[PDB]
Amino acid sequence: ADAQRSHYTVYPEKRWELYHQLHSHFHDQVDHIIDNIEADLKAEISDLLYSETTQKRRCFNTIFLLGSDSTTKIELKDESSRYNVLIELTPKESPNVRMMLRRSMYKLYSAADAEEHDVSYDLSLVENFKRLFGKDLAMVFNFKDVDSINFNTLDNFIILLKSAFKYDHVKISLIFNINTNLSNIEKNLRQSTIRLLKRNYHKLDVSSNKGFKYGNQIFQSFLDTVDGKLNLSDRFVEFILSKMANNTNHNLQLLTKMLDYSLMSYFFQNAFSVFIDPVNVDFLNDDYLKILSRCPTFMFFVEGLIKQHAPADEILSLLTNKNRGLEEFFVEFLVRENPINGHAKFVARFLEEELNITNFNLIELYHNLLIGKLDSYLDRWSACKEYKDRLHFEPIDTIFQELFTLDNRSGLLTQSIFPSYKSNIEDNLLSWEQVLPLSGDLDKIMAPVLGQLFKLYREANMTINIYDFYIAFRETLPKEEILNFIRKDPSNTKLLELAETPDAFDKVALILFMQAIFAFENMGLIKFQSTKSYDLVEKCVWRG
Amino acid sequence: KSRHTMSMAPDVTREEFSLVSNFFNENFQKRPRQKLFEIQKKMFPQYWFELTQGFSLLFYGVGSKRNFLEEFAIDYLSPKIAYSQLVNSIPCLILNGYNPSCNYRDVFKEITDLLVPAELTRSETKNHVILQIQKMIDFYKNQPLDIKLILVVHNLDGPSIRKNTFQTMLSFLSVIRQIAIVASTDHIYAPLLWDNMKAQNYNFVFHDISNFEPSTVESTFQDVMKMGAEGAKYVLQSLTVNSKKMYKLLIETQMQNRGTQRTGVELKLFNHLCAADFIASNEIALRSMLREFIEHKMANITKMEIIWVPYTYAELEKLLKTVLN
Amino acid sequence: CISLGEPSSIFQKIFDSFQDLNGPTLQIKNMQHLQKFLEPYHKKTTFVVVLDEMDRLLHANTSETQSVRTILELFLLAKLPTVSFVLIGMANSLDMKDRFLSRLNLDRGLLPQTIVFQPYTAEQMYEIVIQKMSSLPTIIFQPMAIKFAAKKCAGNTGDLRKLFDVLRGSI
DNA sequence: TGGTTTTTATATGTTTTGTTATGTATTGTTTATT
DNA sequence: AATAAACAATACATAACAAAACATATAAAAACCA
Repeated sequence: ADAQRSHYTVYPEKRWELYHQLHSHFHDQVDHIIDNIEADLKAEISDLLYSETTQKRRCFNTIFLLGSDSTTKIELKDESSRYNVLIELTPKESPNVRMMLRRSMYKLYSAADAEEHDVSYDLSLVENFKRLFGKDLAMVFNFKDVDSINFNTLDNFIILLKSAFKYDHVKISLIFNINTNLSNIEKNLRQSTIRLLKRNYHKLDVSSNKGFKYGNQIFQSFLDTVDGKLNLSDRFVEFILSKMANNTNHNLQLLTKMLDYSLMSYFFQNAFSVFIDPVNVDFLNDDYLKILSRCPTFMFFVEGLIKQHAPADEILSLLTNKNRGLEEFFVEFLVRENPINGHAKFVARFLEEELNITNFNLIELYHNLLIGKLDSYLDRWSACKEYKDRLHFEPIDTIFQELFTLDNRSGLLTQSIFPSYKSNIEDNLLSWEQVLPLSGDLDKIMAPVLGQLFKLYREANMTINIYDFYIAFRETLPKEEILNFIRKDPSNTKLLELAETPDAFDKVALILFMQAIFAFENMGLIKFQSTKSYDLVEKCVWRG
Repeated sequence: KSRHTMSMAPDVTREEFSLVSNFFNENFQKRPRQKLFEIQKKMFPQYWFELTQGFSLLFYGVGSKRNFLEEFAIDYLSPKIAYSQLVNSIPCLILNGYNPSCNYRDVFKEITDLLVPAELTRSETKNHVILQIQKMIDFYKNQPLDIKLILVVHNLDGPSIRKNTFQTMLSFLSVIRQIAIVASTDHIYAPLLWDNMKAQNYNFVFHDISNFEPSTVESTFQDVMKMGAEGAKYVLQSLTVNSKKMYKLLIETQMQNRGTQRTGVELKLFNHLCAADFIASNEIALRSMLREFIEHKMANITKMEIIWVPYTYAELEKLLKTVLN
Repeated sequence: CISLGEPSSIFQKIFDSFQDLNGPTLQIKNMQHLQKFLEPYHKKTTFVVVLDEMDRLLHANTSETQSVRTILELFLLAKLPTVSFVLIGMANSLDMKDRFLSRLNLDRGLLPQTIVFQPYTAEQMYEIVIQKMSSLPTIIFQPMAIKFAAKKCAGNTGDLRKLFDVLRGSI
């Protein structure tokens, strides 16, 4: 009723608590690491912004922050008897030379009155700032996304700032937050201005992924938060190797996402999650005792039991013939610490400072541990050759770990996080039987509306004719069902006069065809080439 | 190039189309549709639990999802979360993305009024939109974690929401923990909209919903040649009675010979022909009530001085036997 | 509706029959803001508005952005009490019905009764001129020539008093 | 809030440039003879 | 190696058009002083 008006508002667990004591505790380790790099980035700009006393003293100091994410915020020193202001210029606010000047002079001016306790918004204020506001000026220019701007505007901008170098009560500082590709930037500008730039340049790198000093760190703080109460399987962690390698800019926010979603999967379906604290042994039930039986390492050890002990009268008794000894057989292996966690923490600090190696990934270090490829892991520096015997660990085939583990053995978080998008749509439209289970008898003898043309839509050419496609569409519809369908309702009258018309079938097809190809434009599957002609269209969607 | 064309189709009027369309979309596959709707109903507690983690939930899939979102947001979730925190329930702010009249200023002016005006944020109102939301974000980093608002964005690839200065605006909203972002798109190229910068702010997760809905509301703004041969079909129903006759004499000899240029007639003889039936006095009295057929683009002229009707061969005899007769 | 180009001050001018005072700007701007305005005060007589010359807003700025939305928003009468703002709008060129969206053409609001007025040849307009000759002079000319005037003006015409205003020039 | 200016979206017009189809003209291919 | 003649195969000049660069216009959004 109201849906054509836009944005109308209206004003209409024993398991989960053990998640709640684990989740936030992990997240205290997350954000405390997040402010560490936040304090790191804010520090290394601040000292380098100051103490650089050049001899010519007629040049601005420039700073190239390579690899930076265009969101790096900056704080400034107080530095009394001089105001220090920050101006940010987003490529959305870069239309010309003119408004790049005019908005920027406006942005400092309100920042100037707020600290001060009619004028014109150009460089007139810059010289009279000594008289307009008393203390001197040191402005800084947070160019947020520098490679999207037309550089001749930027090149003409910096020559305008070059004229301000003759007043001696103002200091200029430029911050170039590039995304990447410093060699691209010295190509675009005028070479007369690069020689203006090259007085005191500083190529400080700011990257979230820099030698994995935080990537290996945040996975390490993940491991102790789940220490001894779970495991991480091999097929799980290689997914974390492969998919996180596909995102260069921000691994660290992504590793929080795919790990915490993985932990959300475990608490939501696994019944033995309650038993990670041994105080919860009183919650034991036969239904819990029944579902413990189908563990693969459980039944395999029983196959190991019979072949080792060909007397099986003991093994048959400890089966479901007893239940007290049966769970006592389980809680024998309950407290398995699995020191692969601790052995990782043993070797992680070692090569960090004993051999002092930094170009390493702790996750595949954990993964090569899971197969036994730690020997073929340390080889890539040939520096643990004196230490491959003391850092050695053979991964033991541990038992009952399949109840406390995380793995994408179901393809869940492969699907729900990285969905094969146009694959799952195209699979939905060719098949349609595994999505959908008086008038439903028609449905068992006639396809749904969107999908029935789709099989011929595959079987059509690159650019297709509209009418012959409908002519082919009329072939798929048999005649007797529609007149059985159009005459199904005796209650309505306005439909029934159309129902008795002898050309109703050929009219109801073009009505139904012009509801489906009407609905293949908002999906972008078919594009109407050369509007007001629309005799032929173009299909972009291919199967792959 | 003998091509079958949409002009050579048995056409259907306005009331005839929409009624039989309404018959199918409410009686075609009704039983399996709610049979799907009961199957996916068990996923509703799973969405409630993940949404406490501030996850921007995104729904893809074939078919319209508009009915499904409004059941899931309004009736199910929004009172369930208010009961589980402990009074009016959680305010729902939908965004109709299929409505092209959505701007960035107006919806955010609703947002800061939907959110708390604890300070004089009109002082920072001076493009300050990214500026005003940045002062909203850092304050919200140190607040007690509870959802106070859930917003819905239908058809996120819509004609106004897919604009790039609006997209980045929603990106900064999603990093805040106090608001849950449940949106749906329909495009096949929807993940072209986001880079690793925005999805870092978004942390999207995905779920399939395919009910093969007809998109009743979402078909309204869209148009094809159903929505001129049909345009001048109504003007002739309200004119003078002489214009019917002088168009009848027009349409005869213009269909005496598709309706193209070559079947047309010269201006001089047509003046004499409409002088023959005591209709046209002269050229001016002919042309003035022929400019009315020109002003509503009901006839064409190219060069004999050929005036020809731009409608098809099939259309003019339909115009003959129905409205002229 | 001549000098607006914008749907606010119409809902201001319905307030002028009240001779009162209020906060006008918000109440006349949004669709939902009109709904609060429709609670009467003295004796519960229902109100019907009359929108004169709607085609200036129809043939205003671009269709599906503002003007069709303006057309859409006015014709919505889903209010629950019988006090409803019944529209009577008027237009020149008859394209406007096909311009309506398919939801609106599903028997919604005041769109249906598309009451047209075919141009009166001489058979209803001239007889009004007869009754507008209530005060009759002696020689007001041979009235069959007036009938001759009506028959041979009705090729392209609509206003016979104005086409009597060309008789008033010849008189 | 409120008017005013500036940018954007939508819409159409202008000139240059590059592609394709086709009827006619050119050019190659074979065989006999000088 | 050259000439001639019949025939087949290919290239060429231009017609018809498409599409991108280049250009303007105005109502609606959007900043923006105030």
